[PDB]
Amino acid sequence: LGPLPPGWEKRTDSNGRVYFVNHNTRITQWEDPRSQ
Amino acid sequence: EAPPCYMDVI
Repeated sequence: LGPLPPGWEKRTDSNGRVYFVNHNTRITQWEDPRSQ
Repeated sequence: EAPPCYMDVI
């Protein structure tokens, strides 16, 4: 539901686990920012 | 665990 907020990108690590990266703050996190 | 460091990501 809804686009990611600007700056954010969804990726998958080398084991297949989905995470989210915020290119403004250079933080990566497991949690979908749209859930927050 | 935590996700990769950004500087590993990019």
